[PDB]
Amino acid sequence: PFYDSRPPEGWPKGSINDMDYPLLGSICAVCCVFVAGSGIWMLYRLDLGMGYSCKPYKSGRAPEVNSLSGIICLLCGTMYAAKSFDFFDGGGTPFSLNWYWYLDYVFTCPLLILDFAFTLDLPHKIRYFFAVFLTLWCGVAAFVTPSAYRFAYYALGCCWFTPFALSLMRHVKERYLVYPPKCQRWLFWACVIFFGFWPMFPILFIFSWLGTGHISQQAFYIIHAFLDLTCKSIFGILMTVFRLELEEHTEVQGLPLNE
Amino acid sequence: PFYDSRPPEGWPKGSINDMDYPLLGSICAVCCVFVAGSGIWMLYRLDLGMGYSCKPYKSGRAPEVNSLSGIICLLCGTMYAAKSFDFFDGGGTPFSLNWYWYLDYVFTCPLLILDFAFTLDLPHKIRYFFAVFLTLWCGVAAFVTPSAYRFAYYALGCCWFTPFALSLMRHVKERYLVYPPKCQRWLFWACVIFFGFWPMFPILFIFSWLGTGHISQQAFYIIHAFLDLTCKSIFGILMTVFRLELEEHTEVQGLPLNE
Amino acid sequence: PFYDSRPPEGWPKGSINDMDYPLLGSICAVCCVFVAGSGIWMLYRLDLGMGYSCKPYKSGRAPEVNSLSGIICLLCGTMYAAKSFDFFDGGGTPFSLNWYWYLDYVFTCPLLILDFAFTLDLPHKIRYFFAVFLTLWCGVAAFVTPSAYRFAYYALGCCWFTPFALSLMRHVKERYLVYPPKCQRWLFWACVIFFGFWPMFPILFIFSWLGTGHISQQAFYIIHAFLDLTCKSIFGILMTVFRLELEEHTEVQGLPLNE
Ligand SMILES: *C/C=C(C)/C=C/C=C(C)/C=C/C1=C(C)CCCC1(C)C
Ligand SMILES: *C/C=C(C)/C=C/C=C(C)/C=C/C1=C(C)CCCC1(C)C
Ligand SMILES: *C/C=C(C)/C=C/C=C(C)/C=C/C1=C(C)CCCC1(C)C
Ligand SMILES: [K+]
Ligand SMILES: [K+]
Ligand SMILES: [K+]
Ligand SMILES: [K+]
Ligand SMILES: [K+]
Ligand SMILES: [K+]
Ligand SMILES: [K+]
Ligand SMILES: [K+]
Ligand SMILES: [K+]
Ligand SMILES: [K+]
Ligand SMILES: [K+]
Ligand SMILES: [K+]
Ligand SMILES: [K+]
Ligand SMILES: [K+]
Ligand SMILES: [K+]
Repeated sequence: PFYDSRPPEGWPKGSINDMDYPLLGSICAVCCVFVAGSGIWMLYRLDLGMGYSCKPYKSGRAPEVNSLSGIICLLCGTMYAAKSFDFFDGGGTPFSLNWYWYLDYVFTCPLLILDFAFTLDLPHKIRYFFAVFLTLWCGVAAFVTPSAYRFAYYALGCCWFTPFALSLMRHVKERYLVYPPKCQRWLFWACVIFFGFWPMFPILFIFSWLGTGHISQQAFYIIHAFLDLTCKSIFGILMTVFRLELEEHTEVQGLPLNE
Repeated sequence: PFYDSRPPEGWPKGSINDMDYPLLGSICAVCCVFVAGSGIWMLYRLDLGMGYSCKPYKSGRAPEVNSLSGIICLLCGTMYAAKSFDFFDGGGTPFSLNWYWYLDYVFTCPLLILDFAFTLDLPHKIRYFFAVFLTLWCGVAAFVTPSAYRFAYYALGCCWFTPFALSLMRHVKERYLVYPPKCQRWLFWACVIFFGFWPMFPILFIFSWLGTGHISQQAFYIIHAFLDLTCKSIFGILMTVFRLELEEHTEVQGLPLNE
Repeated sequence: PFYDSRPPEGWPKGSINDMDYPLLGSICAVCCVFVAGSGIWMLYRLDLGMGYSCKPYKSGRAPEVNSLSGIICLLCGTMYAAKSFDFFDGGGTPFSLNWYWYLDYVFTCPLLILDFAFTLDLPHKIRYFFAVFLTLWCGVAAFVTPSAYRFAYYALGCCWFTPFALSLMRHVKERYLVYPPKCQRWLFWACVIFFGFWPMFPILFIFSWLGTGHISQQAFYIIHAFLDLTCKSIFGILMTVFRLELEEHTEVQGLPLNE
């Protein structure tokens, strides 16, 4: 979708693309390594077996949806490797995963909510998937729109995230009482990460360079690198641990849920 | 995928983009509101229960594929909100869902045929999905190609829609005798909308500005807004009512199908 | 995603796009016809019945995943029809499926590995799908990157294909002993095509115009046309024949597998 490119003399001084590119490339490389390693660990732990006792799967293989967390983390890590390649080249690279904001998210976050719904057996998985998909596409549209109508696109996204976040929460509550306290301990932190950091993105939009202008694009890249390290890597680790505790309770010990 | 933009002095007079943009923006906003409200109603009615008696679901949740109609309608409504944003900005907006014809359809219509197949238990759901996908991509290619080879792409699309429409019809007939007359009443109008309005798009191509030149791009936008009002909103409402009648016959009353 | 176009005077002499376009268009048309016909034959044979005796399906329809091979072949054939349209127009066509290398593959090869996993009941189908997806996107990034960092993207792809190919092979071996010798005969040639021709693409990258410079873009197009003739058409035919033999062994004759 690219039309712009880095000028032969470099990015104009004072522009939003006049950024510390070696630093952002190093940060993206570190994030890539961490998130890819976390996803590899989640996949390996899932293949180890059910629960903390590593009870072998009856079919000999893990459920396919259970590998969503590791796949999302590895995909995010490879996206961050591409981002580091783009940043180390000075930005404006033909295959830039940094240029179009939230364009890389339309692959990870719908999958992330799908994994969250599959782990918690949340209803309307397709509805949540498409809600997150449309919210992220509204964000991409707002970030590529140079006029005031971007705040319309933002608002359109806010017309999707506000109900979805209000719906999911309620549904999550209906599941929260079902699970044992040991699994509830990890579910609490997964929900904290979700309902605390997902709302951060729309708030960070307001104070970005296309909002009040308080956060620059470089600071935006750093903040979103930390957010992806939290929203994908740490959230996936917490989902893996919650799944291990649930399998230990229900499959290893044979105990029923509080439903 | 964008390269062109609205010239600083505006669209050249007499060009295909010299269009009544406030009117098209208002039409797109009205279509967005109507289709999004219809999709919200479909999802709410699906969550109400099975059939006209609103019999509660045994699992407590509706089937995931049953929410396809409302999801398609909400996605189309948000696409039309984006279209109204693009039109009210004067067109040629970086995130324009109006520029590339049938590009927005590659998300709605494959899902639409998937929903139709799931509701009627039609065979080869993946085959129909990919047939519609390839037909719409051939249409996008024909609309972005400025040479005569666009009529090749159009022909390629006609090499996909003609068999598919001839196949689906036959398969639909095999299902039409299965359902009771009350459900057949809604199935008749759903099939009327399908086999009447889906062929309209290739016919409208012939008389468009890249065909015979009788229908301008503004008139094309209005006609396709009405078509999406019929093909997505009304067709989804008819699918919801047919599903309600089928659930009343088979689940509420326990009566069997005529198979 | 297009920004470049064929210059009004034509492609500059000596450039990578100064190619024999009538010849490439004819080759692409022949490949389109062959692959589309092969996919049509696979779908028709699948609809005929299970095994060589054409035992009717109990549900009256073939499994949906069983039609993946024919769908992939038909999609590749239509992509090659579009490629022939682009080449016959002189290249640089707005909807060019030839410009961005491996961009058309991100639709066929993830589906190809999905079909291979479904036919052989290979574990971690989603993992293999996403591994191939990310490998192909790394290839697209390497082919659109003009700097040395393309060899980074290539390396990133080599960081995905090398484990996946090493994993799938092992998993394939676990399935190879399960199947009878008659099905093993077709599985051997399917695995030969896979593990011989899939590694060819990264090797062909090294000697292409963005590598050592020994293979031109025209020769690359011809070689990849033959590869798609082998990797999609012949591999799909071998999958269809292996499925027929497996259904004859297990469904027609009722014999069990060697598991
Ligand atoms: C790892 C990345 C994650 C979890 C990204 C999440 C993204 C969102 C919650 C998106 C938020 C937006 C909307 C609420 C509308 C306005 C635009 C966005 C993209 C900031
Ligand atoms: C709500 C939108 C709908 C139902 C769109 C349907 C689209 C088609 C039936 C597409 C038709 C085309 C072909 C038959 C080939 C030539 C190009 C098209 C896109 C006009
Ligand atoms: C019909 C097309 C097929 C089977 C294509 C297969 C593609 C690959 C095995 C891709 C290979 C690549 C990597 C190993 C990384 C470097 C870039 C590629 C695209 C050459
Ligand atoms: K799961
Ligand atoms: K996992
Ligand atoms: K990007
Ligand atoms: K970005
Ligand atoms: K940017
Ligand atoms: K349905
Ligand atoms: K619905
Ligand atoms: K568009
Ligand atoms: K349009
Ligand atoms: K246009
Ligand atoms: K299969
Ligand atoms: K097949
Ligand atoms: K292409
Ligand atoms: K190509
Ligand atoms: K090229």
